[PDB]
Amino acid sequence: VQLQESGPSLVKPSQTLSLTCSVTGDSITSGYWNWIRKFPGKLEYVGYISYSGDTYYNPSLKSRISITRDTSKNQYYLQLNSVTSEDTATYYCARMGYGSQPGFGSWGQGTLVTVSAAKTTPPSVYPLAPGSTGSSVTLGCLVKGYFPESVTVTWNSVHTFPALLQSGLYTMSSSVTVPSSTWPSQTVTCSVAHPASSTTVDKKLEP
Amino acid sequence: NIVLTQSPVSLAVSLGQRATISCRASESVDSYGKSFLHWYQQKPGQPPKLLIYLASNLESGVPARFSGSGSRTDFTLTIDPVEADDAATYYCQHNNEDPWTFGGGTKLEIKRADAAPTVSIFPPSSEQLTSGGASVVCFLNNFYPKDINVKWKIDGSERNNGVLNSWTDQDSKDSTYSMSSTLTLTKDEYERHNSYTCEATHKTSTSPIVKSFNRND
Amino acid sequence: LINTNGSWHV
Repeated sequence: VQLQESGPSLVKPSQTLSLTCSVTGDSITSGYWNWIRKFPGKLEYVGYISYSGDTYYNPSLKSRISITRDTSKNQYYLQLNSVTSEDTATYYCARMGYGSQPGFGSWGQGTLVTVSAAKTTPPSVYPLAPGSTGSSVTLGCLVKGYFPESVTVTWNSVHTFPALLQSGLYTMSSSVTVPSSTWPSQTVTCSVAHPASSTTVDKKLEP
Repeated sequence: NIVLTQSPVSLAVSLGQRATISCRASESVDSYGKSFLHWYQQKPGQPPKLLIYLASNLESGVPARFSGSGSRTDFTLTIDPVEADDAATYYCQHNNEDPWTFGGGTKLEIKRADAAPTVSIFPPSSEQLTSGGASVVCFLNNFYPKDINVKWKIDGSERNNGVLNSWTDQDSKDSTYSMSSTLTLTKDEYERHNSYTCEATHKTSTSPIVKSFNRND
Repeated sequence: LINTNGSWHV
């Protein structure tokens, strides 16, 4: 079985958050189909829809949530009304078995939803090349001024530095170390994807 | 309410040793002769992974370096032998009755040999300078232990304002850490000084590791 | 066992 979440990256306060889980390799007419979320800091159970369409919700969310399904599409859905900054989290879908396999055995990769009135801003990507040579060379990219999270940096010996928020915008960075015999003689590029702005910046490192 | 209290908050263990983590429930999580208490591993950027279910059953596809015990209110997860790939947060969770809840997590650190950072300094890019800004960056890569402090000096004078420091999670292969330090200035401030230095204080040296450059030199 | 309303039963 494989699960995959989809939905928006950014939702405004007071609006309804709507997420979809697309299940492949197994039917949702068996098992329990769950939603779980992880806050920026904590994991919280959200609820399920069963093999027969019955639901179970976290009691602190029961007045704002709805879990529904479409067995013909093998999809199930989460609706969370009247969202606030407290609903910013990574949302996961997960399968549970019955009494003999009651753990969350299969999970989707998760999707980060930010609740904010701020606008989506794509990143500026700056190359990090040594100033005016050993057996190895470390290069990097500085990814600044974007909102909301997340970005993925691909090179094409890597370190991904987690983003930090300052004055409403995120900054992150990434480093790569390669043999000095492969750069600058061959191309080294950092590809920075920002799904929330549908933008990718592919920056070539120049000496 | 059923509250799952894990212990310890964090722990550091050597490769090959037996590590044990506890989960204490405020009320019993048993029913029908079963303990509806399960354990997960979670790494950054990944969903949790089920290790153990029903307190003591190994999840299919997980290597048998994980085991669990306990019943009613007291449970233990054992990792044995500890491997470098075990650097992660471990959670217990129950589903015995409403409300289903998770523990708060235990962070597992892998002990390894002390290692000084590899330090690299980078001047602002021509692209950023064209926009009126100037960020100077220092990478401190592949060091251990995690405790390291970076100090920026502009013309030999310490600068605290405009600095952002970010650490990686522990490396799953070599058990080191890395961190990035960015000093952000205006292009006008940057062009009023010549010497830019990042100094790294760590237990691996009595004196800090210093990397520097001189603007337009 | 099956789950209903968060609890397991036969």
